[PDB]
Amino acid sequence: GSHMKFTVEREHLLKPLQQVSGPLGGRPTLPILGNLLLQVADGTLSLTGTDLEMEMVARVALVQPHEPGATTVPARKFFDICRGLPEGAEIAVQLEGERMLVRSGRSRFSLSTLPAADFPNLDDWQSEVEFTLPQATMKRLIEATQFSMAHQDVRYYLNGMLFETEGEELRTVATDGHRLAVCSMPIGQSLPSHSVIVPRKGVIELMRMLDGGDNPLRVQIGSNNIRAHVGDFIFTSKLVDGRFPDYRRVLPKNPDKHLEAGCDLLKQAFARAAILSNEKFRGVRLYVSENQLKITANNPEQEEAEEILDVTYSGAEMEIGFNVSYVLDVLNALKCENVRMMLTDSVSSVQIEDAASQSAAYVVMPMRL
Amino acid sequence: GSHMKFTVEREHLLKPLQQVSGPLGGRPTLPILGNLLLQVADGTLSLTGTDLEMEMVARVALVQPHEPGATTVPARKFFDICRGLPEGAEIAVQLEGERMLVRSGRSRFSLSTLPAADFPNLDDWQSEVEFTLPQATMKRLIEATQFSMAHQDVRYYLNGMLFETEGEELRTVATDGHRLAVCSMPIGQSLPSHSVIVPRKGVIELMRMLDGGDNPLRVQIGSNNIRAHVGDFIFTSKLVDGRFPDYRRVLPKNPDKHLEAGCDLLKQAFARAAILSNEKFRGVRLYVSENQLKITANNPEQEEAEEILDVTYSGAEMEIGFNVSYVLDVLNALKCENVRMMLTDSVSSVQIEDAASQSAAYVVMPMRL
Amino acid sequence: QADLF
Amino acid sequence: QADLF
Repeated sequence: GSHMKFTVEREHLLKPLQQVSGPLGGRPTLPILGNLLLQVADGTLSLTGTDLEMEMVARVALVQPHEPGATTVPARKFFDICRGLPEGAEIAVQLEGERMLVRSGRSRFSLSTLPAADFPNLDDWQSEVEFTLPQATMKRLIEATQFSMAHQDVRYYLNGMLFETEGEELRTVATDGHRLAVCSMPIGQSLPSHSVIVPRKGVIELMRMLDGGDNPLRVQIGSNNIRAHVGDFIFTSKLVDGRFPDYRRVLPKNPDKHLEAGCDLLKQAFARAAILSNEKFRGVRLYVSENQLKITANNPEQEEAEEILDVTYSGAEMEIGFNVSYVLDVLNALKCENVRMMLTDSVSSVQIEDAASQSAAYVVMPMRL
Repeated sequence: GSHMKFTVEREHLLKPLQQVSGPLGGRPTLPILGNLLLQVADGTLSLTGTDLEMEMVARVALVQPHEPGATTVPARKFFDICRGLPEGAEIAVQLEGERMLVRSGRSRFSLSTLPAADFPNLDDWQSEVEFTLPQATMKRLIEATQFSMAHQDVRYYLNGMLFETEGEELRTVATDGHRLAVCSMPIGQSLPSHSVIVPRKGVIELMRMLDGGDNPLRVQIGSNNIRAHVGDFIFTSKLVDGRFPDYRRVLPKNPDKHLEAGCDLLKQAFARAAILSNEKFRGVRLYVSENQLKITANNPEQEEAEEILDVTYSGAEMEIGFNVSYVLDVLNALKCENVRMMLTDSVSSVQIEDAASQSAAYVVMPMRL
Repeated sequence: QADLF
Repeated sequence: QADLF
């Protein structure tokens, strides 16, 4: 159609526009990536935002009369206009030449457009692996590992999160080369074996689309893309094409020593000792002995923090250095009563878990002190 | 004393440590300005923070045994340690050589110090005017004008807020050379006439020390200083030595035309129109006619916003241009049902105020259209 | 923008 | 800091 037109309640646009205006930024790569694609056809309004690496599509039912067509408009300006109109407003939109008109009451906005024919498409693929799971299960999987992803590393594949299907479980893995996080959850369906890397920005969007309601999450994985559906939202992302490290060989083998302690007391002791750790290197010393943990931190000013804790430990005495931020990131992600630490020696990785659950495991490599 | 020592409950030390240490973050001018001066004498612990232009002193009663003395300790580190300890914790502090030791349970911190003799002091002075007023009255006075203060203007004196005492009232004035705000409140005491400029950072500290409780605020003003007492906290600031503009001569002399409208509807119309105004100049055009206001905005993309409102207006038709951010700031500060605008012509200032109260007035100079 | 003073 | 891999 040439004369796109539609009328819809303000309320029906707000959630779609926030979700679709999300995968965007203040500086688009190309001017058209700062716009949303609007399509009207056969009782549906479609809204699409993209950055060429991922895309978000929302569909809105059109009950009132409308004319088919498509255009693109500045995303943030269109969103701000609709949000800024009063509660219960009705919004009438129509194309007039090269401008998109937005009308409500006696408020009139004329927006610039770019041709819909120039807008990118992240469609044109078929899913190989498909499944559904509760939103809470996806949120739990991402929250348990996201903090361990790399930050702008030269090894591009570490700037992402591995998503793995195996048997009846979905698993996530994140690592930055110093520490690793892994979490597996049952989803109730038998799955083929599949491993893909979702990029950093894709992981952020998958989380942002979770509303906490009872709408199930439907995931589709292709060879170079992943797609997630929740209600009338569809999120698509390109996959990172690389070989991710194997977590099963990164887990410490035959752990000689086992320490167990209250999660919160251990966290608060590390958080206090961190204050007097070196602001760049963040190194703390752990001294483990019979039912005792001693944590010490010093900094270039020669200030010192010392924490002594009662723990359950019966192995050989050992001293080991850690970046205190990597330990705190783990303890913050556990949210449990008791934690277990599995150690080998001072120059080898340590495995940290909830003392009650194996669903999540954390591996932190030490520092030399 | 040579061997300062004290023991205090965390509960009693935490809010005082926040009051004084709050603005000791960032890069201190001198290394010792990053420290707090601690003084122990005759049942009282004094905690002082300064930046040379202002100072903050908190007094904490010492119930448990203590030894007199003084030292300086890094403010933020000392605060973080005390905040990080568990609720109900007892904190034992003592000098040992050139270090300050902080102990609680089996947590031990050794902090670096700088000599108390090197801690800077503000020059002594005497109050010329003194008065008390409720905290809510000070907060109202500051909130009603603070947004009109200049932002790093070459005219240093516009970067602060005028505080004026006259008759039974305390008044604040702020202006940046384009717009002005003034607010007067009754304080129930007959006072002499005094006019001082409090610097930007001093205004911020006066606001920060208001806890919303029932503790009254005692103010003292000297020739070159201002001091505010609330509970066991004392804030002192140097004054800005300059000649502030006179608000009485800036208020429009004979406003011909009077417009009245609902505050919120007017704010929401300006806010929507602002979306399609020039991001740098923020210019909107007002067209006032019989019971009607039309607001228009356009930008370099040639996008246009137009709002039509019903208002109460019976003067001659006129067009006037405004920076929409200056108008929105006034409307956001007027937290009222109806607003009144007093206009003269297109090249002269407008006065805006609550249609019910004259306690606050706002003056905005137009922009050429 | 015109000067207020 | 030692490398995990």
